[PDB]
Amino acid sequence: SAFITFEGPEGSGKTTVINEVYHRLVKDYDVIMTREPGGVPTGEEIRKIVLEGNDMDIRTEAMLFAASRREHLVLKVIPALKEGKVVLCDRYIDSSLAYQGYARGIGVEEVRALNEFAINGLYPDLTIYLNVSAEVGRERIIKNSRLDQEDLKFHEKVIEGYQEIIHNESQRFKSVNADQPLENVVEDTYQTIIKYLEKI
Amino acid sequence: SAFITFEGPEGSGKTTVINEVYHRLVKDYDVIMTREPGGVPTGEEIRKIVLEGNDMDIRTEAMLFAASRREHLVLKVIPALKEGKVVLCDRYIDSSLAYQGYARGIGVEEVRALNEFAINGLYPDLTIYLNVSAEVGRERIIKNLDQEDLKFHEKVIEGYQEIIHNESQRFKSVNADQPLENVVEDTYQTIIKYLEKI
Ligand SMILES: CCNc1cc([C@@H](c2ccccc2)N2CCC[C@H](n3cc(C)c(=O)[nH]c3=O)C2)cc(Oc2cccc(Cl)c2)c1C(=O)O
Ligand SMILES: CCNc1cc([C@@H](c2ccccc2)N2CCC[C@H](n3cc(C)c(=O)[nH]c3=O)C2)cc(Oc2cccc(Cl)c2)c1C(=O)O
Repeated sequence: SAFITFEGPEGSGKTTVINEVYHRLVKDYDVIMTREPGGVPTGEEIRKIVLEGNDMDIRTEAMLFAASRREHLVLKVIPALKEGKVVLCDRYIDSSLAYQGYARGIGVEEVRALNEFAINGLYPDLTIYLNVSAEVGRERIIKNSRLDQEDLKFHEKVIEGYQEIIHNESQRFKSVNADQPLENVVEDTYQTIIKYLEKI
Repeated sequence: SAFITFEGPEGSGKTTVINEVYHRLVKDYDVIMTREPGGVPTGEEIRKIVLEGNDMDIRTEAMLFAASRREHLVLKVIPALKEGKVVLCDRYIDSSLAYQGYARGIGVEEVRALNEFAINGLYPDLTIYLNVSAEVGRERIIKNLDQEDLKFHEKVIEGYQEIIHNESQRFKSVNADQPLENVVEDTYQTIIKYLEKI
């Protein structure tokens, strides 16, 4: 079994990459694609509170992302890992660290303490970081629409946040150059994963 | 002016909601409510071809919905927006994306390329998504199903969820699992809040 998380800002090609990697890995492995809350009832109820919130306090929001993370981990991820599955998870702890911790300014160490209470030692076996520059990311976000200064600044802070998290911690982390055309990003991600799965 | 579209599967209370919301807004706004083809002659002739179709190829069907969309947009919507009106439109691009693109399996990106040729940059200012769960939706449809109908209804909802997930900025999701009185109220409030910001 393997617990593989995918991290990156919007515009990193993360959705395309997970889907294409899934379609290739399924040939050889019993693989599932998931994201939080991922259909888990309590997590779905938490997701409704977050989405229906009117100017919700950022710490309450962080605690709800963490509660949805736990429910998804306990009721979906852990049972799949027990069945010997390869679990491809779109966003995990590092998303809370980059978004709530860094970009929203709660503090990375504070959001880490919160999320370590939530995951209780269950860190990913491997984390794919889709390393996109703000500029390439911006262009992909514009393309995927129909950006204002606040959106551009928030996108930059998320990227700065991811750079800081990787700078301080890098073992499970494997950074893929997401500035490349998506065909190459998919190939490098697939190769990185196969290399890991073949080391058992 | 404002171009407001309404989207959702059957069983979302969309007909009731748009009709009741239009009845309220018509007291305080220069607003019109329409749907495709909306009486536009070319659109009406296209509608007859779609409705009289015997196992029509899904891509032909998508092109006819997009041709009806253009005629209605050009002859009805654009002139009203030029007069400074609020235009309430029941189903637009997102219906083609969810039904032809996702549920029928042509592909969302392919149906989007087709519809972007049809709308030529005229995306809605605001799209109200009547967010109903498959289960509540099913019950409303029965009140107003075989395995194929149930599966198609679920796919349409999955389709809408995917479109909103990838393009969340344009949409305002209203909880359509609520009694229709509350769905109408939340939609009305969402619209008035938007119109008062510009
Ligand atoms: C366009 C995608 N649609 C959605 C968009 C968002 C959005 C957001 C942030 C704050 C407040 C409201 C909405 N935002 C988008 C980039 C990544 C970000 N994000 C993710 C993770 C995993 C995290 O830990 N921290 C964090 O900031 C979540 C939140 C969403 O709902 C969730 C998701 C997971 C769990 C729950 Cl409880 C609720 C959804 C959704 O429709 O599922
Ligand atoms: C009982 C409701 N009556 C009607 C029901 C339908 C029906 C359908 C689908 C496929 C084949 C045959 C009938 N279906 C109902 C759910 C939404 C769906 N739908 C909508 C839009 C806007 C889209 O883009 N794609 C899509 O799948 C249309 C099509 C209709 O005719 C139209 C409407 C707009 C334009 C034209 Cl050309 C023709 C009508 C009608 O009486 O007007």
